[PDB]
Amino acid sequence: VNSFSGYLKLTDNVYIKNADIVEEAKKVKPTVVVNAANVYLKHGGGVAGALNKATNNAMQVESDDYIATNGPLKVGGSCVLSGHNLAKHCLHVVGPNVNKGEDIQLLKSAYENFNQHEVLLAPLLSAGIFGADPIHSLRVCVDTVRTNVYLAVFDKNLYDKLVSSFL
Ligand SMILES: C[C@@H](O)[C@H](CO)Nc1ncnc2[nH]ccc12
Ligand SMILES: [Cl-]
Repeated sequence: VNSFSGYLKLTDNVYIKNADIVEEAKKVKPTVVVNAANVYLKHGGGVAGALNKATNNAMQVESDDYIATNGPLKVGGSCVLSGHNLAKHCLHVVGPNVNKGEDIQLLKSAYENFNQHEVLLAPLLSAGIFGADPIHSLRVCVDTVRTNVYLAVFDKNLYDKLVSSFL
């Protein structure tokens, strides 16, 4: 039993809700919140910009030190950093950005990072401003993640579309 509330159950381990991931994280304070990161951990817009803003830019400061030490992530890769005031940990995961020409096949690799954590709050990877089809992202999530994932979909219209089309 966990403290996530109001989610629709899609499969044994995948759940979905129309919600602002920032407000969800502030309420639940999960062990792991997933950020829709880029390889430079530059949290400018979309989920990343919103999460970072909610940390008063502390996420960006921590991320800049991470990059200065380790260099960029790989597309499909991840790193674990602090969750600041939002969660215990933030799993920064880089899905392919279609608006950059990156290989959508890497979306499965991106979701594989979730399997290293028993429970996560997360967005749909490569959706939104990353330019991939969210219906496809949800399908890859369900077919790749085996741990317990609570998906927050900001757009109510898209949420209704994802549920009604879910196979
Ligand atoms: C891009 C997809 O992940 C989804 C599409 O609606 N975007 C979001 N989902 C949840 N919380 C969010 N906070 C800011 C953006 C956002
Ligand atoms: Cl977005």
